[PDB]
Amino acid sequence: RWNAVLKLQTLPRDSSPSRQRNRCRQTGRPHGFLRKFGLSRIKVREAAMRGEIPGLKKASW
Amino acid sequence: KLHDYYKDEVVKKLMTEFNYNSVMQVPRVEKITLNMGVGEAIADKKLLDNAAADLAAISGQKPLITKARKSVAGFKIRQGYPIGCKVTLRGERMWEFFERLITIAVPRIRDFRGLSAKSFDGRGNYSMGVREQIIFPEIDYDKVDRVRGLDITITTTAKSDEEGRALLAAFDFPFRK
Amino acid sequence: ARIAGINIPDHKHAVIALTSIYGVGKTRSKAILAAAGIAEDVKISELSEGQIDTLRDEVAKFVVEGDLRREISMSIKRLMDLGCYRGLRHRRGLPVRGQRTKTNARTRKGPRKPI
Amino acid sequence: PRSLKKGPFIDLHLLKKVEKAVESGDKKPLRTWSRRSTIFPNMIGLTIAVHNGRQHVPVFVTDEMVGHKLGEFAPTRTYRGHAADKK
RNA sequence: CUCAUAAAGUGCGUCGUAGUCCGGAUUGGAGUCUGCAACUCGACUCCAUGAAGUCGGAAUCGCUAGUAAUCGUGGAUCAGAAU
Repeated sequence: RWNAVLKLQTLPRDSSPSRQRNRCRQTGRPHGFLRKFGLSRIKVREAAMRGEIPGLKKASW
Repeated sequence: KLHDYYKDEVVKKLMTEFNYNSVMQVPRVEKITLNMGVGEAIADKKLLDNAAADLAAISGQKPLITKARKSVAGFKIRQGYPIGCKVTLRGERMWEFFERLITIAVPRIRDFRGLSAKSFDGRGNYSMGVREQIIFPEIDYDKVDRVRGLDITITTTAKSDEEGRALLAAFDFPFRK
Repeated sequence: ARIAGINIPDHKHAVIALTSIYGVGKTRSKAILAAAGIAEDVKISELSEGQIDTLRDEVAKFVVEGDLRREISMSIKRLMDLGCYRGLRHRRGLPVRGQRTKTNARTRKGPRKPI
Repeated sequence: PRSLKKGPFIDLHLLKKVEKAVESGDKKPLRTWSRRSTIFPNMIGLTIAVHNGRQHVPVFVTDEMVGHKLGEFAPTRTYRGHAADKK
């Protein structure tokens, strides 16, 4: 929820600055993200196929 | 024994606090019909043997094999086929089989319930629902082949749902709500 | 021989002889025979009168027959009286569609059937 | 002509909390406004309240309910069913 | 380190056609999971049920020595449903 995404709040609660987690930027999924892009595993793929992600290419075999 | 008090003592009491009328009408004699479980279909030329052979142990005399009235109708029926087979009699007998039936052996089955659903609705003839395996004090525990399970009825001339069943729960239990 | 809800397991091994009861099966067969101490390779016609007795009392304590089926009916009636699609699914007498089914639908049903 | 392929629509809000209550079992009935979302596993056993436009109605999610939208179990209109309303 | 148990063989026992734990279909109940989902489309199996058969109408197909019939396993394609 817009409330759960409290990560956006620079100043954390009673917890130390370590409280700040991550949260995806496109979908906002805290589950599996990718620091480098800051996007979730389900967004990095959709963004990859579209080609909106520069330098990124689908590995072949 | 415990059966005479129900026609002189526990009959006026159940007609004073919630009735206000005369003495009769509530509840007599008259024979009580005891039907048998449909023997047709189950098997072929047999069962009739083991029949009347077990229905003559709990009571006296032997059932009679009577046919219907020779009059073909809109159904598969021939002329001269033993069907029904019913025999009911009394005089003073139908009074004890209301004692050794609902006192001992019960509760003493194996998985008896206790709560019964509203049998009848706007009549007098109640209902029942017993399984195939029963344990009675007047039956051998090991020598009877093919367990039999016959229902139990009771004819009454009531006029309302209430005012009745108050006499049934006067000796025949259990019966929770 | 007689055991629970009228069962006639004749000419069979003490094992499956019980695997014919809507209540007990294979697993219950080996356990019941091991608890009562009975050979699983003996026919029902070779079983003593004392072995069957100890087999009826132990198997007696179980859930089977009508009393169980009624519980199933009630379980299908409870969700049927409510506004659950599953309950209406059991009936299937409800509209399978998108037009109405109550009336004007003989083009798919055909001649009016008896109620 | 339904369609979901691999892109189900689960309002990011009613999906983040439903997962938060998964920390240790489930949580008491919740309330959501967007019924456009679709029911899924994580929401099994929980009691989500959909907004019919006036109030929130408790909808006990079930495995058999998975796949359908919350709005499908939240009737908009209200028909008294003018009758003995039996069954 | 794991997928792996190779299946069969080898040794032993059961059985010889009685719907008998032989044969396992079908069906009821419970239940895990891959998957954002599996009512229609799943795999598997706990629990119970447990039929058709004792080599099956008119016709028709593959095969000749480690071959036929039969059983199990791996891989290519592939995020993922490969009888």
